[PDB]
Amino acid sequence: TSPSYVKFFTQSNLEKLPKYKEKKAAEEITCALDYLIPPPMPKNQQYRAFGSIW
Amino acid sequence: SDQNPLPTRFEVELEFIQSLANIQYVTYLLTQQQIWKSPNFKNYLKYLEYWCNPPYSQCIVYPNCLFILKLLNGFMESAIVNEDGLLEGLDELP
Repeated sequence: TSPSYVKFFTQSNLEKLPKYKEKKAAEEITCALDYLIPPPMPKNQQYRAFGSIW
Repeated sequence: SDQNPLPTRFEVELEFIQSLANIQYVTYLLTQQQIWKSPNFKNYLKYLEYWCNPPYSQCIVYPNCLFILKLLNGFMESAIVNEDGLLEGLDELP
């Protein structure tokens, strides 16, 4: 199956997103709209790819 | 023994976007009935294009997934959805 987060991706939340993004400019999840915003990059660069697999 | 904590959202989305690198799996998805009723899944896959850019893209080990993701997305816009969930343009295939 797909990640649980899909459930938040409704056209309603999508519409409210632009405004939410501004207010915020004024793990840390506090509401559903936070899931429509990509997670932050970890500090450990072990998350950087060692190579490519085709 | 082998055990570690459950994954993060970052960790989960990275694991997920990358499995789209395998065509059999991507196929299993487009031939789901439920996921195409609601724009949820379609909207989610467009959100995931955040990996297509740095610093995210530097984390991808399976590069085919980013191309397939982009195609899959463009397909969706023009894609005509049946009334059940069946994606119209694919009904014919095996």
